[PDB]
Amino acid sequence: EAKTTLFCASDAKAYEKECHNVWATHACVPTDPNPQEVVLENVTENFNMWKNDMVDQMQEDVISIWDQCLKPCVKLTNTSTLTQACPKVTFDPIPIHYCAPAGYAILKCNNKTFNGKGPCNNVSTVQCTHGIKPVVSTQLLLNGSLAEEEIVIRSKNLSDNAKIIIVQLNKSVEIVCTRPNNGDIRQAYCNISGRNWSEAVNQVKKKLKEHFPHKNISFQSSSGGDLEITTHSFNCGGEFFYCNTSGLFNDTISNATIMLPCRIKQIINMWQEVGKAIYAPPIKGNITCKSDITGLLLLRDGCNTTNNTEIFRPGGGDMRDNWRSELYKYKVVEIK
Amino acid sequence: QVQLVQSGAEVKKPGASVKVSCKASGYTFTGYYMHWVRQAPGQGLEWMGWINPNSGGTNYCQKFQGRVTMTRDTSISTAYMELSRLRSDDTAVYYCARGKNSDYNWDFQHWGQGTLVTVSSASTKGPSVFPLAPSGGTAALGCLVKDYFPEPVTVSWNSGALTSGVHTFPAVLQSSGLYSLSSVVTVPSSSLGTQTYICNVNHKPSNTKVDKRVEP
Amino acid sequence: EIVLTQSPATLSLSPGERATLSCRASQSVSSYLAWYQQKPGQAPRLLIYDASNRATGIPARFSGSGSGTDFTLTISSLEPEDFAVYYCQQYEFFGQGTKLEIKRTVAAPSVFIFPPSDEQLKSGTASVVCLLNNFYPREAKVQWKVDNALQSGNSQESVTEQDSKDSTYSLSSTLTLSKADYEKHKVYACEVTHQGLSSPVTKSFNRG
Ligand SMILES: *[C@@H]1O[C@H](CO)[C@@H](O[C@@H]2O[C@H](CO)[C@@H](O[C@@H]3O[C@H](CO[C@H]4O[C@H](CO)[C@@H](O)[C@H](O)[C@@H]4O)[C@@H](O)[C@H](O[C@H]4O[C@H](CO)[C@@H](O)[C@H](O)[C@@H]4O[C@H]4O[C@H](CO)[C@@H](O)[C@H](O)[C@@H]4O)[C@@H]3O)[C@H](O)[C@H]2NC(C)=O)[C@H](O)[C@H]1NC(C)=O
Ligand SMILES: *[C@@H]1O[C@H](CO)[C@@H](O[C@@H]2O[C@H](CO)[C@@H](O)[C@H](O)[C@H]2NC(C)=O)[C@H](O)[C@H]1NC(C)=O
Ligand SMILES: *[C@@H]1O[C@H](CO)[C@@H](O[C@@H]2O[C@H](CO)[C@@H](O)[C@H](O)[C@H]2NC(C)=O)[C@H](O)[C@H]1NC(C)=O
Ligand SMILES: *[C@@H]1O[C@H](CO)[C@@H](O)[C@H](O)[C@H]1NC(C)=O
Ligand SMILES: *[C@@H]1O[C@H](CO)[C@@H](O)[C@H](O)[C@H]1NC(C)=O
Ligand SMILES: *[C@@H]1O[C@H](CO)[C@@H](O)[C@H](O)[C@H]1NC(C)=O
Ligand SMILES: *[C@@H]1O[C@H](CO)[C@@H](O)[C@H](O)[C@H]1NC(C)=O
Ligand SMILES: *[C@@H]1O[C@H](CO)[C@@H](O)[C@H](O)[C@H]1NC(C)=O
Ligand SMILES: *[C@@H]1O[C@H](CO)[C@@H](O)[C@H](O)[C@H]1NC(C)=O
Ligand SMILES: *[C@@H]1O[C@H](CO)[C@@H](O)[C@H](O)[C@H]1NC(C)=O
Repeated sequence: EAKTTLFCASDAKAYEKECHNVWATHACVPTDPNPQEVVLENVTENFNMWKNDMVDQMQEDVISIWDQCLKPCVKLTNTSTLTQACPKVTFDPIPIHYCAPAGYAILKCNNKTFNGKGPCNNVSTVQCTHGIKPVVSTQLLLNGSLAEEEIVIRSKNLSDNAKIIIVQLNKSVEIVCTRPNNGDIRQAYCNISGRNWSEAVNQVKKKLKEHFPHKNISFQSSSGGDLEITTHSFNCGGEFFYCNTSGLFNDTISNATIMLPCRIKQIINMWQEVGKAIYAPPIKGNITCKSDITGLLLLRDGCNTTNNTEIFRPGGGDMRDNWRSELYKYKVVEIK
Repeated sequence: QVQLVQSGAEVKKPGASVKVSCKASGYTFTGYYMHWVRQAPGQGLEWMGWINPNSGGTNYCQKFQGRVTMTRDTSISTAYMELSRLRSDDTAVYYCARGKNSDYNWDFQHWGQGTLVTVSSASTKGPSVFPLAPSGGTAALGCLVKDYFPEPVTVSWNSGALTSGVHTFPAVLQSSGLYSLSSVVTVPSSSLGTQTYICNVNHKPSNTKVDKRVEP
Repeated sequence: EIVLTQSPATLSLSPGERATLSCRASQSVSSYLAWYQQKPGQAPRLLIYDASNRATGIPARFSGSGSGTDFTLTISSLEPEDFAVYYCQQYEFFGQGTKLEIKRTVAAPSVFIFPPSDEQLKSGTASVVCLLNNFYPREAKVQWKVDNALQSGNSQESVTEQDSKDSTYSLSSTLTLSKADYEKHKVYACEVTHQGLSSPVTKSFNRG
């Protein structure tokens, strides 16, 4: 129940040229080989994933990671114009542990269904968090942590249709996005099992129905906005993929392979701040990312229904929610 | 000094569309959701949707999903609400609104002036004024501004001279799709022969300015 | 569903008294309720947020309270400008509002009638007008009747907002008929019932 400057630890390599490593070796210390988890016996403590300064600190850290890694050729804002060199780099997020300094500790909720806000009775204390990859994405949360028991729903308030809904799955779904080469260099495609994805959607629908009983649960496409939030956007190997997810957020999900068309883009709306970032054309060759969908970002349509149906659509855009999807279980506390 | 200024009134035929704009000033346009709420004449407030001006994300009232679209232009701090496939039901004053703070955006502390949108197949048409003549004590007499479209209609008496005791009633939409109202005034019987009584009816849409005389 | 039921639909009080409007949420909703004021021709004005927090510039006589499903707005010592429509809000859902009207002494309506003009008859249809002037309360039962043949199905009425001087109302009723259907009958009449009239007044005319 206090605020302090966290630090970061990683298994980054001083010789590795991957940019995440080059940033972590400079900014993060090594991973503590002896983690000490202290389970506080018979203790209940309040958590609030939606008011957690750890999220803001991680936001700043990933902003720094990207200011070093994905330097744009052009950066345009309300009040500034920046032109600079923009060399390609090797890009692959590595796990990052977030640690409290001396005189502070990190409370960790061990209740496996805790929704991130309220009292938790299965508390322990740690020095650092587990490994958290700083994956920037929308709609689909990738390469995160799964729920250890059953699907978990997280919302500052489900009754408020303006509050994002973070879904944590208990069984990841594989998504393989590739831009091939030898045409069109900015055309890519994702493959995903329709059977596994349909099963995941059905489980998430049941869990949502638990909060909206008597209602049919519908998955539909985004209702509008920048291309960042109307597609599954994400950085793969330094290139910005925008993937059409109309075939995922669906009431008619096919049981066979699902193919999503993607575009690799150079002009992007920044999440670090309001503005545009222009990068260089895509590198040549086969650009591939086989990622684990472990979560979802959804928004529920407002107003009362007339055909007994709650509608959920993919959202995102504020990457603080990406960090919340992994930091929900943590709090920084002062020893006293 | 937060300010929300909306575009001007609109008249539309059924099946058409309408785009209302809402320019914001006095704060960071991208830091607060913008909501749209309509109010039919003589009815309650109806929420339609909100837009996050930062990313353009939207949430639409399920009643309007399919024919409402909300967008934004950050460079001019403007929000747009487009309603398509219009019909007489959509006749209403449309407001943009903003909550008090970023955390909770449903306490609408700031409203625009509203944009009136009228939907009907009828076409522009000036009124046709008719006299309501009287017949001691105090009698009454008036004008019957009948069959005109669209609203409004401004009425005065003897070029604004007669004001006290005057009553101009709200319009009524006739089965024909044309509005009609009456404007009366009470005057003593010691003047229904010596004092002249003329109406002044101004209908801006049809560029009509009529002065009808009322006498026994 | 989630519904906000405001009551009463209308509330008539006098300046200086205390008004109490109720808003019921169809299900428990903690304490996220707002209260708005709306004047004719103006946008809604936020009075209360979070059930009891007074918005900016809201005088002390406004108070909000309640929780769960029952909520209340209280206005002590009503002033002339406090008469308006009051709405409660829960997220995207609005109550249908309660109208706070000024209470005054009962007044009798000065009734008048007007026959169709010749210029109108020279076009196609005929419009007969009946005026109820400066009366209180608002409720009034107007009945058009060709003497004994009473009319229904094509008389449209309008009412003025409460007058700022004498807090009264006024009503206009227009009976629209065809020129021929007009010249068929002869005795056109307009009767009225009101709480200030002991017996039904029927000021009228005949076609001559
Ligand atoms: C979610 O998480 C998944 C899994 O963690 C992640 O997919 C992983 O992506 C990374 C990077 O895209 C993959 O790592 C690369 O793997 C390729 C192929 O693996 C080969 O490795 C063995 C050697 O052990 C080979 O013998 C064998 O043929 C395998 O095919 C490697 O070739 C890559 O090596 C490059 O990076 C090294 C960094 O240490 C360099 O040292 C090395 O020299 C290589 O650099 C050059 O080649 C790169 C690849 O062509 C090129 O991009 C560079 O610019 C440079 O030219 C690298 O190790 C990893 O295998 C994937 N894992 C899985 C399970 O798929 C997703 O990307 C992630 N999702 C998101 C959105 O982040
Ligand atoms: C994603 O791809 C789908 C595939 O058709 C696009 O579909 C649009 O939306 C529905 C079809 O599901 C139709 O009403 C539109 O006419 C479709 N437009 C097309 C096919 O051009 C969808 O627009 C795409 N979304 C994005 C953001 O690119
Ligand atoms: C979330 O918002 C709701 C508003 O509806 C708050 O009120 C709860 O609403 C649910 C759903 O109707 C009820 O089951 C609860 O009983 C309500 N709570 C109370 C105390 O009445 C709810 O408190 C809000 N939750 C948080 C964590 O802010
Ligand atoms: C976790 O918290 C939820 C909600 O408070 C509770 O229902 C559940 O029993 C808790 N888990 C354990 C293992 O106690
Ligand atoms: C509390 O969390 C610890 C984590 O090490 C776990 O071993 C323990 O079983 C949990 N308590 C309960 C009652 O499950
Ligand atoms: C995940 O949770 C769901 C409950 O929504 C359950 O039906 C399913 O069996 C769980 N799967 C695993 C692998 O635990
Ligand atoms: C679904 O996931 C399982 C692992 O849980 C995997 O073995 C299977 O191959 C996946 N489905 C498809 C179509 O690949
Ligand atoms: C999504 O739904 C559309 C129509 O509702 C259907 O044509 C398409 O095949 C669906 N996508 C998948 C992956 O099932
Ligand atoms: C219910 O109506 C909404 C309004 O468009 C629609 O989006 C949804 O698909 C409908 N539910 C169905 C068809 O099950
Ligand atoms: C940003 O928005 C507009 C420029 O379009 C300008 O009026 C405003 O003052 C700017 N403010 C900031 C903080 O960027």
